[PDB]
Amino acid sequence: DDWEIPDGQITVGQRIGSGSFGTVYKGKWHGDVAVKMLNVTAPTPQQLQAFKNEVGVLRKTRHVNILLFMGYSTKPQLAIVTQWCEGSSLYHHLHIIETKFEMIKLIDIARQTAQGMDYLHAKSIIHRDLKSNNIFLHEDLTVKIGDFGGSILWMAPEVIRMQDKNPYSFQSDVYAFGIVLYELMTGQLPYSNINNRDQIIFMVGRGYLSPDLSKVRSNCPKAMKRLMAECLKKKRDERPLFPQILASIELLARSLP
Amino acid sequence: DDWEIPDGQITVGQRIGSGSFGTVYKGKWHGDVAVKMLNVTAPTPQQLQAFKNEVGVLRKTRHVNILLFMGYSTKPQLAIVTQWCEGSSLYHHLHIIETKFEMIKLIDIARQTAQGMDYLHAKSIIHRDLKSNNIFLHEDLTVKIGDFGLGSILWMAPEVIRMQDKNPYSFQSDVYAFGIVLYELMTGQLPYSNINNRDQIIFMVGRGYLSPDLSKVRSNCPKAMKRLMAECLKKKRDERPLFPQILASIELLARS
Ligand SMILES: N#Cc1c(Oc2ccc(F)c(NC(=O)Cc3cccc(C(F)(F)F)c3)c2)ccc2nc(NC(=O)C3CC3)sc12
Ligand SMILES: N#Cc1c(Oc2ccc(F)c(NC(=O)Cc3cccc(C(F)(F)F)c3)c2)ccc2nc(NC(=O)C3CC3)sc12
Repeated sequence: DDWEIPDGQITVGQRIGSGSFGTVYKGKWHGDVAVKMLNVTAPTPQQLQAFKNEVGVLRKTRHVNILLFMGYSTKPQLAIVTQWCEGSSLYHHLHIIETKFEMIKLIDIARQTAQGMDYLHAKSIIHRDLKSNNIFLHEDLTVKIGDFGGSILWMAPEVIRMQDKNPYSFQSDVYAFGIVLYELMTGQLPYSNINNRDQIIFMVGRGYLSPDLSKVRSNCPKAMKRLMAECLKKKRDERPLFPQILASIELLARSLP
Repeated sequence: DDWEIPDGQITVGQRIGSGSFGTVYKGKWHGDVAVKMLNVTAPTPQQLQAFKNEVGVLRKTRHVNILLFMGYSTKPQLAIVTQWCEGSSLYHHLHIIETKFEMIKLIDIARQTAQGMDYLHAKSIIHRDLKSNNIFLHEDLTVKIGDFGLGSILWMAPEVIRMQDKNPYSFQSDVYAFGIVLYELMTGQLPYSNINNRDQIIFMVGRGYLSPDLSKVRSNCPKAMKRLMAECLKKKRDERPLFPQILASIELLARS
């Protein structure tokens, strides 16, 4: 197999987001696509490597809850093509336009996000940057995990503390997931009463700060609230893995009207 | 670079349908999945080849309007795993529960079907059995093209019916089938409903004596679309347009 797209097939439309790791456009290639591009003439050795690394990961994935990789181009410039999601990121819903979902729906969104992560961890893919802004709510129904991009609020202590050359683990992604659950159940970002990034870093690293779980919706089930607490445990080893998380959600999910 | 699924991760659930080209079960592998598996002790060389061809083809696809292939196992038995689709086929909507879609959507369904078919043909895949029961309307708003078995004469081009050649299939026979599907969308009906004899339909379509009655299209089906249908249904292969042209024609009247 080979997913190279011949040149002059992709038409590039309106810009969507810009930053030196690439530029994202809405484009046309057998319908609507998203197109990530490097905006330079001659790319560096570090950018070329990371492109092959991104594509190497994406082509290993085929699942409804993961943004569908469609192809790449290098011919005119470096480019990665994916499906074009209609809708909004979770972040956009929760913190910009402030959509208020029914509890039944919030739990579904959670289940799907968990479903997708289960798949990645089964493939030995660690996401490293899961957060509400990299979860799209496709056609207002299906979750698509992607990477639309540091992001401190979703970072586990052992990552914040660094120290270790590789603090990332399935359990770090679980912690990130735990902060997403917090966003879903409270409709808010954590540590909203603190306006200083350095302190948040220092305090989370040291264990003096945790998300305030009393801010959860009144109709958020106890079972869910306990799942949060376990995902957000300050110690890696106590955090559950996605198979158990998934099972957990599905038990309290069916236990509802 | 490989898609094999280790033994015993798939839970085969309820049986959906079963012909001698495999059996389709609803299953569980990282969520709801469809599982088409051969139900035999020991596969024969040409069964083993059909499997490899089907897997070979599915793994060439990554497009929103094509059924998402997820993996295969040969471990306990030969099997192919795809996404599970929610809802029902276009055939079922049009001819069974007789769903009344607005024209806005019928055209949208036409567009998506064309979108996926252009993808296939760009990848050099000829479908060979395009028809409304092979078009799933997923969550009631996305077209998923595939094979949803459990032959089919109403979608066959004249050159296919005649069967003069070892291989009469082309990009243009897929276009004709698409053309018949446009007829279903735009009329709610199967073609040739006034004729109760299968061999006669076979004969006359083959000969050019019979073709779909375009006057049965709904009154608000725009003239561009009737005209488009007519070109897809032409009896000479070479006079039928290819898919980029179809996609372009539909995208034109869509926006207006
Ligand atoms: N921005 C944006 C954007 C978008 O971004 C792209 C585009 C191309 C890409 F290659 C990527 N890269 C990845 O995600 C790859 C990746 C990296 C790390 C881990 C993983 C994994 F999860 F798979 F492990 C995957 C992201 C995609 C669709 C899309 N649709 C939009 N629609 C709207 O805004 C309008 C409707 C309102 S915006 C938009
Ligand atoms: N039957 C079924 C079925 C299903 O079938 C599978 C399963 C595995 C496979 F390998 C295939 N193989 C192909 O499609 C092969 C192919 C041939 C020609 C061209 C092309 C291509 F277009 F891809 F090129 C591909 C088909 C998939 C989902 C699904 N969901 C359902 N839901 C319900 O029953 C309703 C109650 C809710 S039934 C169902």
